[PDB]
Amino acid sequence: VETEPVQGCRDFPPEAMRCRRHLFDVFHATAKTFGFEEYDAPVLESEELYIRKAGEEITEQMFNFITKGGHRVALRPEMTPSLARLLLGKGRSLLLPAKWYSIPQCWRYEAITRGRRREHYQWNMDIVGVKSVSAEVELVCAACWAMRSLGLSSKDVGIKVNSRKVLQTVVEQAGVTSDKFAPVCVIVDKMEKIPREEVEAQLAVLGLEPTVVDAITTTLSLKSIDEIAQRVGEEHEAVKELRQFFEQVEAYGYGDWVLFDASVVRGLAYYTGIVFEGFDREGKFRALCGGGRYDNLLTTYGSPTPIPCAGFGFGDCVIVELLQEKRLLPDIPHVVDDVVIPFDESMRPHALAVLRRLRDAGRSADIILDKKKVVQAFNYADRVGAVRAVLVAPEEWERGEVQVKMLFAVPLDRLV
Amino acid sequence: VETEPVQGCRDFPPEAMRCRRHLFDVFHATAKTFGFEEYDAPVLESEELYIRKAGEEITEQMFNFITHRVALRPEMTPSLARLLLGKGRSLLLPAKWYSIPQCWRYEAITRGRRREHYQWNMDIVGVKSVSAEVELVCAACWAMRSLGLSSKDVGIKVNSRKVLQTVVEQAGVTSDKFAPVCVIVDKMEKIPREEVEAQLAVLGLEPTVVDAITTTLSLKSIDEIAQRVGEEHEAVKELRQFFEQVEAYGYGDWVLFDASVVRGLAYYTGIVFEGFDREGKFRALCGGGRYDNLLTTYGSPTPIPCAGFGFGDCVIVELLQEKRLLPDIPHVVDDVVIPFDESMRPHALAVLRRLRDAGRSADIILDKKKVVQAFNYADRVGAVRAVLVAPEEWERGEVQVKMLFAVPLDRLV
Ligand SMILES: Nc1ncnc2c1ncn2[C@@H]1O[C@H](COP(=O)([O-])OC(=O)[C@@H]([NH3+])Cc2c[nH]cn2)[C@@H](O)[C@H]1O
Ligand SMILES: Nc1ncnc2c1ncn2[C@@H]1O[C@H](COP(=O)([O-])OC(=O)[C@@H]([NH3+])Cc2c[nH]cn2)[C@@H](O)[C@H]1O
Ligand SMILES: [Cl-]
Repeated sequence: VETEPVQGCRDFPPEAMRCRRHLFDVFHATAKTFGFEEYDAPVLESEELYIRKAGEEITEQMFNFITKGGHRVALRPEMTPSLARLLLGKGRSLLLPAKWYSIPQCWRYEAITRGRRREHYQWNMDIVGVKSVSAEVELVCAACWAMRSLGLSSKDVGIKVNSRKVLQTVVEQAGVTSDKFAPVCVIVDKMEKIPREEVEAQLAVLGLEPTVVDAITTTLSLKSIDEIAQRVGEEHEAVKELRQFFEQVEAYGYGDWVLFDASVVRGLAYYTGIVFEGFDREGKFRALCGGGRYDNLLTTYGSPTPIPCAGFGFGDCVIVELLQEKRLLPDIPHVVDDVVIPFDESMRPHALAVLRRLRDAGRSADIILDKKKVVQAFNYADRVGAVRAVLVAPEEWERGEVQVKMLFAVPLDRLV
Repeated sequence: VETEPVQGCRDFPPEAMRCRRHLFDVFHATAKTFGFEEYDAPVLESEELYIRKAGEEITEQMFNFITHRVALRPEMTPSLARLLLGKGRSLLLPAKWYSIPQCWRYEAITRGRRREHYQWNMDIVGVKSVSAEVELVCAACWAMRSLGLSSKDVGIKVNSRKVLQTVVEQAGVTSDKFAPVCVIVDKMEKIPREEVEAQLAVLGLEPTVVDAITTTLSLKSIDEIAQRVGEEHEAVKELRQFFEQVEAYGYGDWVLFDASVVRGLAYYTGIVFEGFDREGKFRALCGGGRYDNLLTTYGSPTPIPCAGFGFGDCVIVELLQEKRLLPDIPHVVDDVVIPFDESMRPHALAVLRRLRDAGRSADIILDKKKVVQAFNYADRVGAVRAVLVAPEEWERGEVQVKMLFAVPLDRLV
């Protein structure tokens, strides 16, 4: 007798489902406008695929189980690995650069509320085979367009930007093997989420000294690009890469949308370079979206030659919270072009004839299926939001006509 | 280093993915043309939901596990019923709901029955008469016709479980054993007569009642139905209406009566149907039927008539590929913006925005590459136009356009 859905999952009845479609049309449209090709993988993947274990939180937050037949498995918590699989699968036949997108469902055994439910759809845009920041620029501009398309602006939403190289330098400059670095990126991401002493505690636990911990704290708090230059020199990849990224987005004309934020690092250990996170200016919700460059990952899965990648994920939850707070998700109710009312059931076969004729003429149309009275029919027309009620009565039908109410006798040739 | 997908699942790279979109787009268009509303549930559901156990094959063919315990859906209908009942008193009827959910059966992989599949579900809820089924069956047809098929390629076989339900009820077996008989009897297509008859004797039934069933299944036409059960009978007059109404709608040649059709799912109550290719090459294209009692079974305080069908994304494709109706249509994009050298990049971007604003689909060379390479890229991604942004021209407020001379920035669109 049980009606509620599993755990923190969402049901999508028509009313809700429309909102989703509205949201998706946009992603697709934006992809197309930006020239991305759609792909998809199976939601269920091999457990083996997600073996990185870089101190992350995603490894245990897994819907994993065993089929017996074939080997053990898990429902995907992110698309990227599944992309990498498909890419590498394509092998020598893979033509580059490639620009691929997808709107896959994703499963994290996570903490339900607020806007981080146990299942979520995630719009992935990825550029593969592009070395320069030209990629990230495009990608970030793609998120913006989408949002702008949804009815947002730079004043509602921002995108914070940074490069992990800045950090990667600082660490490499003190005496710790890149060994412990990715874990530091996991730790350091928590600075937004929790207080400084507990981050600094976990970094001391990873073995690091206090004086190196200090350096990290400082870097994270660095105010601008100009200021980056002074801790690492204007002659430096990270520096000139950001300046290009920023000059290019300003050129494309989304200047107000982005800004530098030294704090941004991301919680996934395969990012190599530039990284970004979409946020609402008021600072109400978790990240709208997040992404960055991941050059080495494809080598990690075993590409005989390393393949640069950048790309982001864009959730379907937080974004909606924001649109609903900005009253940009007005329910647009179901409509249909025509409702065909058989006068009595003897007219039904003629009604059908008429219905076919409209559906052929490319109309969207509906027909009263059970025997019901004339009022009820009109009532139905109103419920389903019909633009027009075509009543098929006999007196008229014999004269080769039907009745039409808009929401007088019309012959068929003048109907459609 | 592992590239292949899990078990009998399909990867969908862009090339394949397009074929899917082409299919789904028809599914959606047809729905809309027929006035269905789209819905979706989570692919993962409670194990509890699929507890019927009417001698079926679907109960063990399950991707079940524990997190309460759960399983990945093998059919949408239960999940629909859940949502419907969930809506409660707020549910407005009749309702016409559709969806294209993925589904997971721990089944037998080849040929056209892979371990995962998408399934287009159309369901009418709250309609007593065959008017529903008619609509539903016409909906499948439209889709197919939309895909480029015809009555000569594909048929839809039709029948009513009441015909059988009578015959059994008329011999002395409780409805108790009936649904199991429908499971057994469905296998007649798939396997030989003696093994069906064996399993029915195993369900307890006599030989003389087994005979009656064999006979009913083989009944040639509706006229003939009349003679074993009277013209005055629900099943008989229901079919005659169904058939007269489809003929009216103008899909006469698409359907036909076949006494053998019963379906392998135990919740069907009345009319049932199955889509097939006339040549008899592949498993059922699609299948459905009326299921009035199911909603009471999940606990509706008043029974709610339903009909609806599922329409797989696998078999159908096998057929379209055999009829050469799935020509690969390769990716294309309106424009490719080539910065002459990297110094023009920021202007190139300016131009790219201007096109994307004008509603064009456009692309831009992202890495530094030579002029030829650019044009080569243009060809690869199938561009209709190459907008080279060179400096001599840019200063005069223009760009170079090659179609696959010099043009002013306001006249690219
Ligand atoms: N529990 C959740 N509930 C609702 N929304 C959620 C949830 N988790 C993630 N998201 C959406 O995905 C974005 C973060 O994805 P990610 O970067 O953590 O995972 C990725 O896939 C990264 N690999 C990004 C990426 C894609 N391609 C390259 N990098 C968030 O902004 C959020 O909107
Ligand atoms: N392994 C497979 N490979 C390819 N195609 C497959 C596979 N399994 C199922 N299908 C598709 O769905 C139909 C069979 O499922 P069904 O109709 O028996 O169960 C149902 O889904 C019921 N819920 C039908 C229904 C819905 N509403 C009322 N009745 C086939 O006609 C085919 O189109
Ligand atoms: Cl879709």
